[PDB]
Amino acid sequence: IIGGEFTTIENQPWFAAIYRRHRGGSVTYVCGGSLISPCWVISATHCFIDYPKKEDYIVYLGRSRLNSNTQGEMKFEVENLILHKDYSADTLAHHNDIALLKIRSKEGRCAQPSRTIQTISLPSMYNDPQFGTSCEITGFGKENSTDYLYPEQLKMTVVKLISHRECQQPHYYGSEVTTKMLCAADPQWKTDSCQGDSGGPLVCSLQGRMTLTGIVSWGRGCALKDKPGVYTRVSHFLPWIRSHTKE
Ligand SMILES: NCCOc1c(Cl)cc(C(=O)O)cc1Cl
Repeated sequence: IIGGEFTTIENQPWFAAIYRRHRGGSVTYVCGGSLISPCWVISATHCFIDYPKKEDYIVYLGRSRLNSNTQGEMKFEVENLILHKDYSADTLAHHNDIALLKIRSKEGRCAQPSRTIQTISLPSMYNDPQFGTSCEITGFGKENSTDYLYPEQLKMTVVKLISHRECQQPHYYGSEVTTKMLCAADPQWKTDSCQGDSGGPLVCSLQGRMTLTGIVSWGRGCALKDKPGVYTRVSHFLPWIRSHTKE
């Protein structure tokens, strides 16, 4: 996250921190994710497509710091790693950039809700806030494009939804942005998602209720004028979500 503020998991209790274990034993941060039910975290396919082996992953919930422990945090393995069959990446755009991680403790259980661990609601079918709506993003992503390390503390910021018409101007992203994606940005171009924020939530208060409207997906640079953050439009993937979380 460029700009915004440091935050704690109690403010974003659906946030999931997703790591990968390497041969040798080192663990690196991969991407964010969001708990949508006790057994399920939703994230982005581009995060996993080069290393699709579920055994390589570690998922934390209730965690506020990148490489240290938080009281009440819970650690999970990935029981099933579901990537979208139709995922693709062009020069800039990722398409169908959505993944599901079925999580379980070492004891075989799903998450236990607490004050620092909670599910976030899915939107209803094609139900998105109007452009101009303020929504929040959360992640451990870069604070500046020049950074090579991620922040140690979780961050959040607020961005506004940008119309498709605005986002599809040739000097924005033209027709690379599709109907299955949402753009969001800062009107003054000072705050944004950045590398490392992928997979994490874009949350909007929708009909008075906190809703997973988007998933951090792609963009050109970070907090660059005329280049909004691009998000998987969750409400266009409900059948996919439902079918893979059924069985
Ligand atoms: N400012 C939105 C674009 O931020 C990024 C970047 Cl710089 C890289 C990646 C990546 O996949 O490396 C993803 C996002 Cl959302």
